[PDB]
Amino acid sequence: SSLHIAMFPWFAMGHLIPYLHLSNKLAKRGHKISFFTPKKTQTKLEQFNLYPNLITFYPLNVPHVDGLPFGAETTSDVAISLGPILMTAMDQTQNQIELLLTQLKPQIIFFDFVFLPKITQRLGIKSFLYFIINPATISYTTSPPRMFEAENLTEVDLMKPPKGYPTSFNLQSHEAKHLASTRKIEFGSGIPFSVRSYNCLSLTDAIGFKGCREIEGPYVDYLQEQFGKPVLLSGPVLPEQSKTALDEKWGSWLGGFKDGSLVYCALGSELKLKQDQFHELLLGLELTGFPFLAILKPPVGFETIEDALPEGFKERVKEKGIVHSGWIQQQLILEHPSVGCFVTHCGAGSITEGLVNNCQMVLLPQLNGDYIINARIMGRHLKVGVEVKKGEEDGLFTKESVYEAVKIVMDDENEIGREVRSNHTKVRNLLLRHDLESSCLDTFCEKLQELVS
Ligand SMILES: O=c1c(O[C@@H]2OC[C@@H](O)[C@H](O)[C@H]2O)c(-c2ccc(O)c(O)c2)oc2cc(O)cc(O)c12
Ligand SMILES: O=c1ccn([C@@H]2O[C@H](COP(=O)(O)OP(=O)(O)O)[C@@H](O)[C@H]2O)c(=O)[nH]1
Repeated sequence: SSLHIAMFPWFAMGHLIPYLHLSNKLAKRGHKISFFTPKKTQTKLEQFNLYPNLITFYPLNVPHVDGLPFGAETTSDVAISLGPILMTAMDQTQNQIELLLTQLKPQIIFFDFVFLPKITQRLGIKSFLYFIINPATISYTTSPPRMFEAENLTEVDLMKPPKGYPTSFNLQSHEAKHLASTRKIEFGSGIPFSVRSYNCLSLTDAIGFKGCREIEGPYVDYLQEQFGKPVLLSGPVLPEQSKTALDEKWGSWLGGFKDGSLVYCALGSELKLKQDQFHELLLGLELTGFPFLAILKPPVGFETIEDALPEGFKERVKEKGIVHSGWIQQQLILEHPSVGCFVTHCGAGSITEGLVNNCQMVLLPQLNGDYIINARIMGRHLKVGVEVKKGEEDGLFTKESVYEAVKIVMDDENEIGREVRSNHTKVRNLLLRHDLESSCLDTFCEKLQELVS
């Protein structure tokens, strides 16, 4: 039988988009989806609704919280430092979520962050904490062994995996420092960030992750052993086709470059670089001599790209490079044959989009546990990309380190570049295998049926 699933993702494009990708896959299997979305954001989500008779948007009014800029709905509308206030606003949607669940009566609700399971169990609804970040990240930072150390969890503690963690990778000091401090910072309604997610893991009926057994398997198994409840895999949430074609201005411009020659650089929809690293990144792209498209917000303190560019940059780069601040159709650009290289911040969505395409992967993780852990998995486990070197303590890169990573992967004769191309091809062939996502979804849906039995 078909399930009625409500979707309540976090107010971030990187969550709304894969939740919608998955919603389309579920609706293709006949499941009815009630998709909760901030009101104004719905208009930008319609392009992805491929089953409007089965996927219905229900608007949420993102409530005022002091400090939240007026009208803000998504982390793409606020500075990164304001995310915790937006999380308070998500928390404050509880009354309109309660009303929506009582009138719609879904069997399951997929959610982020809102540690909701008390409400759903009162209503006879199953709660499903559905992560679109890597289970390797949640396992590394939010498994019980981490939380029981409470505020005795040090940067040195975070340099090693929690007890029983299934794999090995190295963090730099500044990354472990980042994880040790930001973990404690309130993220909505006075709740420390890692405590919030731990509460969700603890209180939810079941957990799910974007991913497949071949890659995410060991972490989902670890989390299932740790939290003693089902930890499902949706499949890798392969991007679905939008109803909107590639913007002709980008299509025309990209079409003027030789196949595989262009370096696409984008650091997601939330973050702003500081100026010095904005400069180093752009000068590093320039040093390669390849054409490039860099999708970047103006750096901290600046309101336009033009004002922040290194001196003489436009005049030197001429028509071979564009630095652009607006939202673009990233998935469609990564499919364009001109793109030979993706310099990515290693956001989980961007990783999948790179993996399913042909672009060589250059890993520029920004300071966020999921970006960093994605970068280590991609660079050291799957070995599908080359990571730009950062200072051990300062977390900064040089323009030369950017240059060298792009040069390595774009050089047909470079053995490391050939290696990551070959490994990327192996991973792409897995993710796109004719039965991989479908068999993941088969299992996913069977386990969801078990959840509501
Ligand atoms: O990056 C992280 C992340 O996602 C990010 O959390 C921070 C927000 O600002 C971003 O928009 C969001 O993508 C989440 C998260 C996402 C969805 C959830 O339901 C949830 O409980 C946690 O956990 C994390 C835990 C870490 O130890 C480290 C991280 O780096 C993240
Ligand atoms: O200008 C942009 C920036 C981002 N994205 C999409 O937004 C999502 C960003 O998610 P990700 O996890 O990569 O990073 P985040 O933006 O959450 O930091 C991905 O699907 C990108 O394709 C896009 O289409 N256009």
